[PDB]
Amino acid sequence: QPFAHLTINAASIPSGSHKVTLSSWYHDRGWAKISNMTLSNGKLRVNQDGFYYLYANICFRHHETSGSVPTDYLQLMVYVVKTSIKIPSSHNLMKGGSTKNWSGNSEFHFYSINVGGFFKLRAGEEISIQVSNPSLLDPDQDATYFGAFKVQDID
Amino acid sequence: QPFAHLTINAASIPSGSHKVTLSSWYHDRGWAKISNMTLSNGKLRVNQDGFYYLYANICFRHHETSGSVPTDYLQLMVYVVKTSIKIPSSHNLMKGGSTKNWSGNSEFHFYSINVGGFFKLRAGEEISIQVSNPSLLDPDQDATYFGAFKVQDID
Amino acid sequence: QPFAHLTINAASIPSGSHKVTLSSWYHDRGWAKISNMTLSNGKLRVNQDGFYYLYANICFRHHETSGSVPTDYLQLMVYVVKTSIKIPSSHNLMKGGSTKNWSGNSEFHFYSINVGGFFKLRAGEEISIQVSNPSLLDPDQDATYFGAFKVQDID
Repeated sequence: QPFAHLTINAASIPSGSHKVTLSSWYHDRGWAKISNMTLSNGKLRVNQDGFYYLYANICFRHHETSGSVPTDYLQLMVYVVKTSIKIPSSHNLMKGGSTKNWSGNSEFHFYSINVGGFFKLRAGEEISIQVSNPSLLDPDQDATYFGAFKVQDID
Repeated sequence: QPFAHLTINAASIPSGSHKVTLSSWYHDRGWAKISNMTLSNGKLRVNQDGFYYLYANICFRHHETSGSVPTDYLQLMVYVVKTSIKIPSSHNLMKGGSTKNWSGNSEFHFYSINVGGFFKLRAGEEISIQVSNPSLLDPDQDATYFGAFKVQDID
Repeated sequence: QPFAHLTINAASIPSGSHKVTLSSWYHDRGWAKISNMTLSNGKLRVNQDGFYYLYANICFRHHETSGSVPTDYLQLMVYVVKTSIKIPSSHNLMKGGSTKNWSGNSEFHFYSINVGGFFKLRAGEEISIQVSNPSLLDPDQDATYFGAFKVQDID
């Protein structure tokens, strides 16, 4: 059946704090795997109609070593958006995150966000991840990832 | 099969820090959907025996614009409860949240909670959502919601 | 079909700001259930090949009355590690948590982490839960737990 568990590809990540779309994932190394669905530039396309469970885990971390956060109070957000090739429309399925104060002398800072839900998806619909502060992302495969798996055929 | 994904219905929502129940959800608009189960005043009633995966996502936001938090350090909590007929006692299945300090001249504030789990549910049982500070809820369907779906037939 | 939903057993728990493995769980009392898979010292061992959805929920809490906090900035982390019989070496599957400041003041402090994912598991593999500051764990079964359940046969 259709499913996917993609892990962050640190090698490519735009610096900044702007809400961006992460488009570098692995589908073969470690826990990364993908059956049926295809991965097109960080976009997880659906090739089979059905009701899937979509989930994402995003880890953020700051180490004084890397320098200092670009702002005392910052927004650590994750957005699970859905697009389509058949239609240029865009939609948010899930949102999660929180504003966190990483100002000070605390040597280390960390914060993760989880999010999931049951959704109805049509072949052609694409799923992508949007986050803020992508420079603060934890690159480990067990820290940052998102995926999906079909539960039952569509009505 | 049986499943459900319900999105918060802001129009019908009170206030106060005390832990209240959310009885206003959609089941037809946008991602809101429901199959088999029934939506009775925020009480998702089961209509079939089996193992369901129960999940919920509650977003919270605030801006000093509205003065300051009720109590400097406030508690943002979500409780997934199941009220059964074979003995009408409110039972807690899952709990998540945290204490945050949004008081004082502050910027915008946001924080989300996600909870989920595998459970055994007998036809007739009802699932509801209880939260504190419901006045700080995020109305968007991609921020506040909850649901469930059948995984495998029961023993 | 295989599946499990383990709740914390507050009975046997040490104390210390170090990453330790939790080896005390229930599989009968309340929501605690386990099918096929076995529970051996907090090590959920798989007895059937396949794709399972692994998840966990950990609640942390502290009240000023219980004394004083280990420091200022403490790490509340959770780890869903997998150990192979072929090689007891530890592999992280999922990670979550955050660095929280519970010093200074405030009556109560609470914070939960949630993490979930879809994984490929071979029979004889063991899934365990590691956390930091286990002395701050919330003993209630709806506040601390972790489970697993098969979604589809393996390739």
